[PDB]
Amino acid sequence: DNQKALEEQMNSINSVNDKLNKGKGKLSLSMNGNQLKATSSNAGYGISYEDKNWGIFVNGEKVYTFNEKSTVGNISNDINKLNIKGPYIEIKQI
Repeated sequence: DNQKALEEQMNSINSVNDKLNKGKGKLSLSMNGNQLKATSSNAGYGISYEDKNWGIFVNGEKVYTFNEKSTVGNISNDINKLNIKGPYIEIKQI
């Protein structure tokens, strides 16, 4: 697996946006030490009208499941509660 999560600090946490960032609505995530930062662009919209199952895996532990069915806006409202902190976070679709 990712021993040091070096690759995670390269593309990973940037590309995680690239799945979420599609059109109608999109999601963006960042960190600040032990801080979690999510943003939905277009403020409330979802992908379009499709279904997607997602997760966030701390060392291979899916701590949260969101669906692009849910507007990535309303989802980032959730990302504020869930407050996804380290370590090793794998945010991707499943």
